[PDB]
Amino acid sequence: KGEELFTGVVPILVELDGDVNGHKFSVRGEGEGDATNGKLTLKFICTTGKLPVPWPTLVTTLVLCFARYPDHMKQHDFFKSAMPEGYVQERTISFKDDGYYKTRAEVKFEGDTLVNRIELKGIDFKEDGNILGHKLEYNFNSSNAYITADKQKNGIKSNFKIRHNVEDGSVQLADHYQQNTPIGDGPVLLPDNHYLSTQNALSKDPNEKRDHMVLLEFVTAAGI
Repeated sequence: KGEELFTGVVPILVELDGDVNGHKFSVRGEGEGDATNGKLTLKFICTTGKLPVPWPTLVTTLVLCFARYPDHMKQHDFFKSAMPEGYVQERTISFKDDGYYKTRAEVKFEGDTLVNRIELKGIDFKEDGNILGHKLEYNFNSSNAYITADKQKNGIKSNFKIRHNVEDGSVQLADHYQQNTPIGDGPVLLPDNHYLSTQNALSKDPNEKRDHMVLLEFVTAAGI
């Protein structure tokens, strides 16, 4: 019955509180998702002035319930099945030759709004490296991530890689480890192995003086 909450377009609220090497910050984002088409459009603002890390490093942390699951895979959509009570999403993101993020989020409906509320801690970063030194290009690469059931925890897990282009032509690796567990006691769908394919486009608002990110995302589930 959770899948029936996602017909049409659903408003989204994202709130992130972060601390990276003691540099604290907050992000607020709002937008909407169209699960039928797997389409997300959001705009994010740093509410604490200047974001101390590059915007592309926060894309994955900043709502997989909006993935388009094909009809023959609808029995493998854990994310919608956990709604409206929601799920916890936890990650470790390790930046090669630099520090790492630890994130804990709750994704659930609050009224008619799908909310993603996140806490982030970043540790062991180089003050002069690619992240705290703001040396990453303002763009994003397409990505694929394998999803497997975590039958004991009644949830799912995923390990996948993100590649961030660096201003010197090199590529900054961000290795993601993910696990999701339902918040509620109700039954949920545990999936067979599959993958989620994501396409991203970042842009800026021409008349926006705040530090911000405009994001368009397509997410699609696929079989092998």
